[PDB]
Amino acid sequence: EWQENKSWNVHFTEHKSQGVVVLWNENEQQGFTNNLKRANQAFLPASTLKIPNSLIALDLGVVKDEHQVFKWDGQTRDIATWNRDHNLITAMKYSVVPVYQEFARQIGEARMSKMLHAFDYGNDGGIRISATEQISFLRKLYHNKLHVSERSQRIVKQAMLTEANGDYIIRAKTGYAARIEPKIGWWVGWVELDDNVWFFAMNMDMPTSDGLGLRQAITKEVLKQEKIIP
Amino acid sequence: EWQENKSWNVHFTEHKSQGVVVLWNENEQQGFTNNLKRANQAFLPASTLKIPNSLIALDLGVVKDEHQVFKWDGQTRDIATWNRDHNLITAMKYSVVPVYQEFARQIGEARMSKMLHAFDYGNGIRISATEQISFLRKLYHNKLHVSERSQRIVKQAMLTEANGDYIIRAKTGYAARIEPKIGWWVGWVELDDNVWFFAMNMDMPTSDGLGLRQAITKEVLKQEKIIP
Ligand SMILES: *C(=O)[C@@H](NC(=O)/C(=N\OC(C)(C)C(=O)O)c1csc(N)n1)[C@@H]1NC(C(=O)O)=C(C[n+]2ccccc2)CS1
Ligand SMILES: [Cl-]
Repeated sequence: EWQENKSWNVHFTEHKSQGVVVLWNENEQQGFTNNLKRANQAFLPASTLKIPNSLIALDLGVVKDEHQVFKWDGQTRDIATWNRDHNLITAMKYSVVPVYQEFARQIGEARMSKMLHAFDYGNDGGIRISATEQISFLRKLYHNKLHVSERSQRIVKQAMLTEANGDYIIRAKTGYAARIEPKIGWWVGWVELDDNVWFFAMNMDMPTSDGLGLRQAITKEVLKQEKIIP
Repeated sequence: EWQENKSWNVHFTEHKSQGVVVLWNENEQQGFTNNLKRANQAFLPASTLKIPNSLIALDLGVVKDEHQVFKWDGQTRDIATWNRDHNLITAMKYSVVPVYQEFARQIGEARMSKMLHAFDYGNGIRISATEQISFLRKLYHNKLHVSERSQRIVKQAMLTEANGDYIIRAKTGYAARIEPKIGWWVGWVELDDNVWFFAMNMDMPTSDGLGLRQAITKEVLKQEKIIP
């Protein structure tokens, strides 16, 4: 069901990196990857977990809507985009750790773990997901099949909006797990075409911060190779 | 409250076109046009009516959701992108008039008018560029008399363009039957901490000029520090 495409490995080596790319054809329901064992290999979700978190914040009423403002606490941090007020949409955009940590605290770990367990997500982070596992969660979200309000899922799906043009829409989330060796960077989401939807999940070795861009770059070189995007 | 930046006219003349652009700064509650007269002049809404039409079709349940397929009837119409199955999102993107006609037949002229009159839309049905903004501002704010789900899903279906700088939600109109033949573009642009509603119409002497609807608008957004 998951075909392997060695020919994708050149994109990682051309950028002198290692990683995995997992595609899912929704109409056909075939998976495609450059490496299965790493595809099914589980890592920390670092910020790709702000997706299910936002669902729980919303569905439990920690977040009224995407317009509600979460003021700055006044503490200058070392990411300047973090030193401002935010709503769920901007907080997702700049991955504002301080904001989502104030969700995790108004919500409690007990509900978190049980709620994330209902999502069938994993198993401070707290859990471990593989790219393949990351795509099965994404498809549930796409189809409003998680057991929370459709309002929650539609709001999160709006906040995942990364890029849209006359040819496709991308809804995704970046991550970077950089507390445990290996440090590894995530990009999971999907690309919406006129008559099909391609899910993807990629992760790769990220010892620096300087290669984060390759997360999207290497993924987009695959989607061109497969003629998915022009 | 409504101001005239006449300097925008160079953008119409530069393509030897004539039209109006109407911008509404949301945070500042102040609006801008290149032509006070033509801004408030009423025109057929032609394809910009698909926004309220979609609202009504969703909120009465004729369309279950943005995924539901409306199969192509089989008539090879002139416009190629119509000749295929669509859903609410692709129907809106390609302005698929026959898909929406089946909506109408389903809903009835009666419920369609009543609702459209609960949206405070038109005045044979006409709407000015400034009037489009008032309606859009109520959709953006989820304040029209239809469910919230309805208004969200339509706002998803209007998505046109998005990057890390801005998001644009809009609908085009092309009207020819009576004169003049005019083009529409109405929508808003979602900034980090503001939103900018816009409604433009213009003279569409030829069909070729269709892309000048977005082009002339963006030159005004670009000229206004709204987009880069
Ligand atoms: C909405 O604007 C739709 N307009 C029409 O279908 C046409 N006229 O609408 C009239 C009758 C004027 C009205 O008052 O409603 C029409 C069909 S053919 C023609 N010369 N005028 C569709 N809107 C759009 C658009 O905004 O661009 C179209 C996209 N398009 C146009 C030409 C070629 C390919 C694609 C189709 S019409
Ligand atoms: Cl959206």
